[PDB]
Amino acid sequence: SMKIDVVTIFPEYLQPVRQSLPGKAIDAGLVDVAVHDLRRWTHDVHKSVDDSPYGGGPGMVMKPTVWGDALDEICTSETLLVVPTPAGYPFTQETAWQWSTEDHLVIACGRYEGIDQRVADDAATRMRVREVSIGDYVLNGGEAAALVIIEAVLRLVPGVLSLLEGPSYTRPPSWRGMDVPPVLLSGDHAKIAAWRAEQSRQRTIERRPDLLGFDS
Amino acid sequence: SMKIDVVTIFPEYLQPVRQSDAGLVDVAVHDLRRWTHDVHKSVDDSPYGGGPGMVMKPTVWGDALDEICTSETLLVVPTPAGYPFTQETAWQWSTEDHLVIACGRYEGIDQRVADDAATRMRVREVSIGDYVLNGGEAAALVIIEAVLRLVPGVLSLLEGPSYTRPPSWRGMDVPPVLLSGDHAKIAAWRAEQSRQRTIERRPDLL
Ligand SMILES: Nc1ccc2nccnc2c1
Ligand SMILES: Nc1ccc2nccnc2c1
Repeated sequence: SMKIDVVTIFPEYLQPVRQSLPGKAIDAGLVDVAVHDLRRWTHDVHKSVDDSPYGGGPGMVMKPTVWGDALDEICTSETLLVVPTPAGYPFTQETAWQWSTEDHLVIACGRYEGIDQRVADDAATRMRVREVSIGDYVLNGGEAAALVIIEAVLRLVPGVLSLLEGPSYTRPPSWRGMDVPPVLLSGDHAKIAAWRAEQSRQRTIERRPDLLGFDS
Repeated sequence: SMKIDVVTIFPEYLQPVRQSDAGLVDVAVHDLRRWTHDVHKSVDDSPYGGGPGMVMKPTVWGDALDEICTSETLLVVPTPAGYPFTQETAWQWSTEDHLVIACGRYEGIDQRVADDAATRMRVREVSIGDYVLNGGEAAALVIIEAVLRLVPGVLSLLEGPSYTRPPSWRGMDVPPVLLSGDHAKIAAWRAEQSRQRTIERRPDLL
């Protein structure tokens, strides 16, 4: 039984949560996901969540006042506050396993430019805070990163049921003149294991040499 | 002018991205089950050579891509076994006329689909990261967003901390250098902040 709160200025964008793995998890009552519009915690008539950065630079920074009020209401001392950001620690499969046993995740989604640093500083006096990057590409905002984190974590939650995977095949055994590798049809568990290992080796060394401790 | 076609068994998943309005991209989402052959609308089957999970059927994907792709298409297949998707990749793809993104489950699509497609068109199998998702839909979302923000009209080292009003909040002041009006010094301070944060969070970048 896990609770996930997502805070965003684009709550309708978190709707893809409702299908696939996360939707089934919610429907089965293993997790509850609640999405909050950040502007709920604004008090000016224009619902302003951002302002220009001190020191200059392009873009805007999300205001600490609004985030502070939001997180005051949503978070407790047991909360794990997740802040997706291009400047975060890497989010890995190990991170996913670690967070899969948490009672309460709060995910704060900002734009790329980011949230005033003092929000995370202030929250860390009260709760555990993790700023993480899902990758070294650039998104407009944290919302898509939130969906990725949620999907990676939820599939590891109890109750929701190295080397690259090599190629996989299914019926029919010949298709457009391309045959499935005969060893896979042979029913020889040993030779199949050997073949799959060799395929995975070739693929990892070609596509992800870093996984085996090589350059690039 | 970019066209993106996405093929998925969860078409609802992708509808929220389609809302940017400028009309410079077209993003179309297609339900893979449109191309199934049987009344049960089967999209996957047991893997040859045994093992857990299911593999998506070549006959179904073959029909879908035949209808949707042309020789000009860049066929993107998100997969944990892919080449890394990077910002360099996003820049490259941002000038393409036609991307087709084939979303499959973790276990993947029969390899003959991509192998066959690669005899007629460019195919790119890519991973958005080394965590495991159940399906490629979230990865497609990440890819679409990273690419489209580089298409004009939609509008190293880590970035260090940023600050805005008010100057003092809950007992913490904005670093005074940022208010100094010494812009060379501010740049140096930010560069040192970046160095420190990169060392701490992403030493791989050095
Ligand atoms: N909040 C954000 C904004 C953009 C991002 N781009 C890549 C990875 N994480 C991100 C988080
Ligand atoms: N098609 C898929 C399925 C799962 C994934 N997990 C991580 C990265 N890419 C993925 C693509």
